[PDB]
Order: sequence, then structure tokens, then C-alpha cells
Amino acid sequence: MATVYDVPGDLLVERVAQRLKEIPEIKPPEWAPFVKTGRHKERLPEQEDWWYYRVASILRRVYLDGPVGIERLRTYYGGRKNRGHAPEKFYKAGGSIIRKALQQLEAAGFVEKVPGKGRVITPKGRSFLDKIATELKKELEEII
Amino acid sequence: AKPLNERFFIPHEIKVMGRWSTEDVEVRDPSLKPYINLEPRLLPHTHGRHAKKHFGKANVHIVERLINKIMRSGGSHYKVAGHFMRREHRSLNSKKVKAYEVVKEAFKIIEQRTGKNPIQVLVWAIENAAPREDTTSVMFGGIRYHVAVDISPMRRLDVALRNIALGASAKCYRNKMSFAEALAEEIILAANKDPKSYAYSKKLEIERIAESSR
Amino acid sequence: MQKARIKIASTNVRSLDEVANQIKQIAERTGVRMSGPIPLPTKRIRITTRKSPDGEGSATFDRWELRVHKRLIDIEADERAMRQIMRIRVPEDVTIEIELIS
Amino acid sequence: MANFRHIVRVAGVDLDGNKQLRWALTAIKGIGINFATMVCRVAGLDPFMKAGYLTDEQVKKIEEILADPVAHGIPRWAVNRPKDYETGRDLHLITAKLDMAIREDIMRLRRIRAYRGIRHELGLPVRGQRTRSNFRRGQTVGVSRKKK
Amino acid sequence: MRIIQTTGKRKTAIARAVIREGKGRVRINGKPVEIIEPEIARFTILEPLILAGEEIWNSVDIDVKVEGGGFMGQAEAARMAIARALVEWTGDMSLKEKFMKYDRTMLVGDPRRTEPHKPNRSTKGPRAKRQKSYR
Amino acid sequence: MGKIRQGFIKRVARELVNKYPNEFTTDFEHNKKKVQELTNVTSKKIRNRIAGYVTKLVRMKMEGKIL
Amino acid sequence: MAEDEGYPAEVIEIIGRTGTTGDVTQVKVRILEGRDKGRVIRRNVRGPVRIGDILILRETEREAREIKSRR
RNA sequence: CCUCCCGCUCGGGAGGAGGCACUCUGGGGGGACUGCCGGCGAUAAGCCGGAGGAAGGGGCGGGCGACGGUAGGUCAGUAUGCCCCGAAACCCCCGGGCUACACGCGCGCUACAAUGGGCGGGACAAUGGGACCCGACCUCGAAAGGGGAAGGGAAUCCCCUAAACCCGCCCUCAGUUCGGAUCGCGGGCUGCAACUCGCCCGCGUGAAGCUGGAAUCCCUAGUACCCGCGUGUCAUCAUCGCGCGGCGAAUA
Repeated sequence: MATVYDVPGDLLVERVAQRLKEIPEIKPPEWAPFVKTGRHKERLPEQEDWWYYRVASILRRVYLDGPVGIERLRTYYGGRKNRGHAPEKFYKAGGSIIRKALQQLEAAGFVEKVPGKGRVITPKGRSFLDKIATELKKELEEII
Repeated sequence: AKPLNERFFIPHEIKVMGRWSTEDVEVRDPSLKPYINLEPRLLPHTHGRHAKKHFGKANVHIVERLINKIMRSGGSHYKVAGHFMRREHRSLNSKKVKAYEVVKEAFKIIEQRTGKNPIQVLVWAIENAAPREDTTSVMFGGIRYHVAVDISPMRRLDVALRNIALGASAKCYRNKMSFAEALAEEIILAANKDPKSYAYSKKLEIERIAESSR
Repeated sequence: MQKARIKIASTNVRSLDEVANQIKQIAERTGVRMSGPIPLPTKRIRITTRKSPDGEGSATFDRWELRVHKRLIDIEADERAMRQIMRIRVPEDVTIEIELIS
Repeated sequence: MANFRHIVRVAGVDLDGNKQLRWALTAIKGIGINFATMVCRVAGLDPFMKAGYLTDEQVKKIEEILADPVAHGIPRWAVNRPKDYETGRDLHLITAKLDMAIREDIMRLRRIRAYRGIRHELGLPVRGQRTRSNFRRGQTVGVSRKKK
Repeated sequence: MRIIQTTGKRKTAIARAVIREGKGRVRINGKPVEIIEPEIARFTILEPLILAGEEIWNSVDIDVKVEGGGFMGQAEAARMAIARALVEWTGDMSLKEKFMKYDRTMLVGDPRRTEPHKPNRSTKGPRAKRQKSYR
Repeated sequence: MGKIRQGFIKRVARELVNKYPNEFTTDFEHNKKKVQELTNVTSKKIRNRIAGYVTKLVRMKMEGKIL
Repeated sequence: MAEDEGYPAEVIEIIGRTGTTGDVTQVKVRILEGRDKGRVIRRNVRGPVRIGDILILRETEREAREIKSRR
């Protein structure tokens, strides 16, 4: 009795990111946290969680949207770069963490490319989620 | 996060910021009764527009009054989650939005030590931080006096809260006193009339210089 | 028959409505089924300009409006029942577009 | 823990503090804050812990990822100088190589008689434009590189 | 059952609300009232729902869609409409006058929203002049 | 700052109570229906004012002193 | 604190304005405290003060005043 | 009614049929006028206070600036009296100069951190602009960008992601993980061409500055204060000019 709609995004994301360690099809490739990262990072973190959140979002976003592109998910993160004393401006993420991620989901059978030119959920990506949200929404009533 | 939702079940019922019942306190003086919005309810942000009328600013939730005289210091420069600031100051070179957090954490840090309803420690800090007498360099008839002028209950509150909000930013200055703390350690000691409140040191001096001159 | 769209825009308010009203009145009675004259947006055009040619002291700055309004009309009639209705005089200064599909 | 010290020596005899490993190397000229976290991976340490909690065995794993970083991994835009003086493929920079390599290329230009080398001697930015009145009220940029 | 469609508008957050009978549904832009991150502007929405009671909150399905920029903006458009959604429901002057005595941001919007940025004498913001120092 | 009704507005309501005094009332809208039909409606906002003054000019004509 | 003596006085009428900064507004006050009761004093009241507001008088022996006037 | 998921079988969510209800779009109409009620005022004008009401007593914000003057500003936009130039004070060209600096000031941006930084997640707009032009989406590239290619001359497609927000996690007040000058290098992009003199991306470099004297400016409410957003001109120099919405006051 739950969708991704019913669960707050702070409790959903460590429950799907674990369920991306456990299953265990999607994994961190070594080249992606090392130095092929998104724009500028004050520090680069050596995290599995880092990879598992950038993908745990990707299964929530393709649920909501239809044709969700690479240029959309690069620009959807939120984050900047310095120019100098000129004030900062809005730039997009690293396309390397987004174009390997959709393709690690695509081999897992969670996402599929539609024939209209775009990106949509499969039933296996849609059920992996509704089960993880049925577990989260059930726990949110137990806990005062 | 679960306590956070208990803080959403609890303000509902009714209580300020998630867990402070607005009945715990009373305004014992009949002076500060119509000038204070202790009695009404739930959220400061409100956006109820004030100064609209003659006293369109007396009905302002005590805490909202706190938030925007705690928000005050601010020019030009640019804030966003980027690298990015300061721009929101040692007192909101920016919004009542990230202001309201400071006052909430300062209600949390003043509750943690005193253990009372903090709206009984702050309303006990804005009846003591206000001086009862002030001298204006007032001349009338071309004749320069420096005179006995007594203070009105509305202009009391304002000098109470402002001197509370002016004292903390001298201490928070590039110091571990966080405003959530530096305010929470000002609000306890203005409630007490302690010798450590830069807000009860002007209260006194403004009455004492004003007694000499009268 | 052939569903035609009359897409009719004009730069001023008084000129566009008289034609839209007259088009819905003459077409009403003959071999035409007509869907009502629907108003789409004003793509109000702002030109925002410096008055003073010195650019000096205070210079007061003109705000400009060009408002272009678009009525749209679907119609089920022939290509011959279309010209009969396109007889009308039309303000200067009123663009009338015609797409033809079955 | 892995045996507390307050001063372990890393990168020769130059000192590693007790701030955090990623900030203790930034100081060591040549290793920054992004390049420090590239050599924490290959070596196999926790990045966010304090500096000085290192046995003798960790201090050897870092000194050989420094001598040649292009052997271990470290991409050819993620290493310190790539394509050096037209014939070195990639190298490393440290407090002695960085100090020499930048004064060398400056020693090169002054002999060349360019508008870059004599523009680093008179007291000026070359491409930053204004020398019109900036570094104002007697002031100075300090050009390259250190007044602390 | 019933369908009573209302509106609630504050600083151009337009809330589209519907009040039909059911089982305690609170829908905001498709997501339960639970999805919001600020605790704060939630409590604002919650103000009217207790002033009347949980009795009528539980017995009625409220779906709202607030298309408005502000986080507090959305909340505020949600505070005005629920209150108007609950005064149309029961019908009495008891629930209307009880809201008005508490605050007028439940049943009045604004008379004003925003002002244009004036042309000005070459600076930034509607109400500002270039700095002077020629005396 | 300060409020005062214009002299065009008073010239007009004064002669409009002069010609047809008995076809005017102490309701706002009715006079407003009549003012519409007698003199031009250059607009809507002024058409409420003249009408606003005419009503006051019927309240004073009962008193005995009308200026 | 110790009291002093709080000598509550509620204002009866607001005569006009004083101060060159304008700051004082002279208000006539009537007393409601346990010692005197009733006394009519013309005190220098600052800040926003309506008719029927309360003002805690610090000293009971005062009455500074300069008067005129509307035409 | 129909396809998909989930389920404690109570019930939550999307698609398409279907439906113009709602938001909205732009054309028209009503509503506020001291009309009524009290007080002050010459029973007049007007000011104050009150009720009903979405809104009130110039409702609120613009455009709208008389006769003239400072011999204000522009003949270097145009129009134009007078004078002057005539291989030239013309004309064509490349290159350099306007972007030189020991310094002085004006107007601004960015900034001196815990109301903080990283990382992640989630909830939100509006004006506008878009054919050698906006560019879905797919692919390669760490990225800047490149390759392919749908739609769009526009409520129907694209720029587009708002930003501030909040919640959890790491970090634990130093000239620093602040701050970003200066310098080495690798690399893209436009044009014939960016050394002089472009911007961005990555790594290394990592300067002054730790709340500022005398003095002085701006503004009175959806305003200031604050946060991003667009457009003009336009390849490219924007810390500018014009304009939009988000948070939302002090004192009068």
C-alpha cells in the first residue's frame, strides 16, 4: 500500500541504496569516485553510499518523468563553480556518473530505453521500488 | 528525523515550534499584556503584514519580532548552496527563512539548560532588557535640555529585544558562540538581569545616565 | 469536407475582436459546423529603453508594449465555403492564417 | 586507531600534523587536497580520520605513489604536470620539483626577451589586465607565491 | 458523497483544493503531507485542522495542488483553502467566526502581491538611487 | 497624503440636483443609474463620485442650508 | 528587582507635542496607585502612546511643561 | 472503462479513454462613492474614529512635468548657420594603441566562516527569449564540448535546472577545509586570427583581508533587507543596464 509518493526522501534513499548493495547487480566502478567526479568537490569522498545515492535518485526520477535525458540529470543536481569575484553561476554535473548509471540500471533491468527516444521504468524497476516503499511507509507509523 | 515528526504531532495540539505549549507562561504585568503576542498561536513567519496601521506592529508574535531584529545586518552580496554565504551574516544579510532556524535552535539551547518552557525565559528577558527611563537631548523653545522622558510599553519591548539582538553579535563575532547559542546565553541572562548581558548593561546605564540628567 | 484552422492575430484590441465576432456570425448559417473563437495568449513584447541621448544625470527610461493577440478558430466547411467567409474587410493590420487538413 | 603519533614524517623529512590526513598533505608543497584523496585510495586508508594514526608501513605506501604517480593509476589530467617542456610525458611535482620547474620556465623567458618574463619582473599580472590602480593604497598582490 | 471545489491564493501560490468524503487523505501536489522537509510550514497548514477538530479531518478526503513558488508560499495557499474547504462543508457561522477571530490569513488573501522594479537612475532594485559624494 | 473632491465633480453634481431634483434619492446606485443617462460617462470611477456628491446634496437640502 | 515605587498612571488626554527632535509628546495622566490616587500630572511621554495607555511613573514629583498651540 | 506497480485486500499512485470542472488565457461587465454610522470642525469644506466587506477615505503602482533657467549637456546620432581641410584634418590597408601605471578618487561586485563547508536526498516559480536560432533525446568525452537527431516561426516544443529552503551524514573555529589573487601546465570553444587582450574545465600553486578613522550615501511595505531567474545589446569581453518571481521586516 505504497508508492515512492508516500515515503519522505530522507528515509527512502538509504533503503534503496542498501538494496543496490544487496541485490547485488549495480556496484561502484573504480574510475567514477577517483577523479571523474561532478564539477568541483571540496573533498572527494571514498563512499559506496556516494555511488548508491546518485543511482537511488535515478530510479525515483524516471518514475516521475517520461523521456528523462542525460542533459536533464546533469542539470538536476544543484551546485556551482567559482569564476572569481564575479559571483558564481549555475553549471551541470559530471556526465560520466550519469551515463554509466542509467547503463548499470539498464543491464539490471530496472530502466529501459523506450522506442520514442528517452528513458522509462520497467516493471522490475517499478516493483523493486513499491516493495522498498511498502517497507518504509509501514515503519513510519510504528515510530513516534 | 523521528523526533522531528513528534515535533509535528505535538504543535498541532497547540504548541510553538513543535513542543512549547503557549499556556505555560502568563503576562503578570497589565502593561505588557496588549503589547505582546504570547496569547495567540502557532507560527512566527506568518507574513501577516505589520506597521499597516497605528499599532499594526504590537500584534506581532514575540518570536517573529525576535526573528527580524535578529535577521537585521545586510548588504548587496549573494548566498546560494554553491561555495557561497555572508550574504546572510552574523545576522541575516538575508532572510527570515534561515533566521527562523537560529531562534528555534536558541529555544532548543535555552530549554536544554534551564529546562523551563523557553517562552517563559524570553518573555522574562523582554520585561527586564527594556530600560524604564531614557534621556533625549531635547530642546523645546530653543532651549537645550537633556531631560526626563519616561518609556512607553511599545518602545520598551523594542529596546528590550533590540539590545538582546545587538549584544549577541558582538559575542558570536568569529567565536564559538553560534547565534543559536550566543542568543540562547543572552536570553537566559537578560531574563535573570545578570551582570553578563550586554542587553541588561544598556537598560541600566540608559536609566542611570537619565536619572542624573533629570 | 476539410477541417480548417483560421488563426488570426492582431496588434490591437479593437481590430481583432470585430473580425473574430464577424467570422463566428457569417459562418454560423450555411454548410459550416464551427467551434468557438478561442483566445490564446498576448505575447506582450517588452522593449525596455534608455530615453536620454546623453545617458546623463538621471535618465528616465521608457517601457514599451507591443501586445499581439491571437484568436483561433476551427471550422468544418469546404475550400469554397472558406473564401465566402474570407470575403470580409479586415483591419489593416490583422493576420489571418489558414491550415488545411481532412 | 593504528598507533597514535602527533608527528609522523611523510614525503621525506617534512612534517605530517594532527589536523586530518587530507589537510596535512595539502601543506606539503606539490600534494594538494584533491591529489591527497587520490593517493588515499591506491594506498587503502580511511580519508576522514586524524593524521598521525599511522604505523611505519603506511608511510612507505605514500612515498612510492608520489615518486611516479602515473605508474599506479592517476589520470593524465589528474596528475600534477602532464606533457612537460615538450618531451617528458608526465612527471611528479613536490616542494623541490615545483620550485625549480616554475623558476626554470621563468629563467627561460627572460633570455627569450618575451612579454611574459619581464612582465613577471616589473611587478604585474600579464593577462589579468588592470595595473591602473589595483594593489591600492601602497598595497601589493605578492605575485607568486607565499607571505605566510 | 460530495464535490465542493474552492480556491486559496496568497503571494501567487494558487492552491487548487477538493473536499470529498472518505478516510483521512491529505494530498499535496500528488504526495502525502509527509514528503515536505521543513517541519515549520507544515504546522502552518495544520493550524486550521485542529481549530475545527481531528473529527472532521479524519472523516474527509482533502486533495490540494498548490502551484506556487514558495515553500511557505505553498503552505500559506494551503492554510487559506482547507479553512475555506471546512467552512463550506459544515456550513455554520461557528467555524467561520472562530477562524476570523484567530487570524484573517485563513479567509482573506492580500489586497497586494508585488511591485515592479522602477527604471531608476542606473542602479539595482525598484527603490534605490546611485550613491552620491559630489559635495 | 490628503483628500478633496475635484471642482468638475461638484459643478456637475450641483446642476444635476438643480434641473431634476425629485428624480434623485438617498440610494447610491439609483442616482448612479440616472447620472449615467443625463451627462457623459467619460469613465466609471468619476461616475461613482458625482453620484457620491449628489447623495450628500439630497441630505443637506432637507436640513435647510445647502452649499 | 525591588519596586522603587511603581506609581501607575493612566493617560487621560494627549495635549500635543514637545521636543525639537519632536520626541516627547506631552500627555496628561491620572494616577491609580495605593499612595496618592487621582493626581493630574502633565508628563513627557515618548514613543507610541494612545488614549487609555498605562505608564509606570519613576518619580511622583515632576510635571515639566511648555504648551502652545493650535490657532 | 482500460494498461502498469504495490498491498495488510482496507486501500495509494501513473498512463490512455473520457470530461471541460479547476488553474489559466484575454475581451467585456460589476464592486469603493465619505454611501451609512459617531466625533472634531462655521450644521459648509475637510480631518479623525466605527460597522458591514475581497478591497477603503489621494485603495494601491506607473505613465502623464506649465511659462522658463543653469548661455547645463550633445554640432562625435541625425537635422543645421558659420568657418577650416583639399594626395591632405581626405582615402585604403596591416600592425599597434583605447586593456598602458608609483599613485589619487567615484560607482559597484566578491569578502573577512559554524545563522558554516562537503556529500546526498527531497519540495518548490515567474518575466521572458528561441531559425544558420532554442535545442528534446541518444551516444563518445573527466569536463569544457563533440557526433548523431525529434519538435518548434510557438498557451500545444526548447532554453529549464530556480535559488534561498529543509533533513541526515562527514567535518570541528585556524588566516584555516576561510578567501580566492598570482603563477606552471594539460585542454575546449568562436572567428582569418583571442601574445598584447576572451571565457570555461581539470591538476598543481594559494596572495591581501580576521569587521575597517575622519567623513558620507540610500530608503518608509509586499517596500527595504535577502535569494536566484530572464532579456537587451549580442560570436566573444556583463562584477553592467532593463525586467521577474521566491523569503519577508525596522522606524517613522
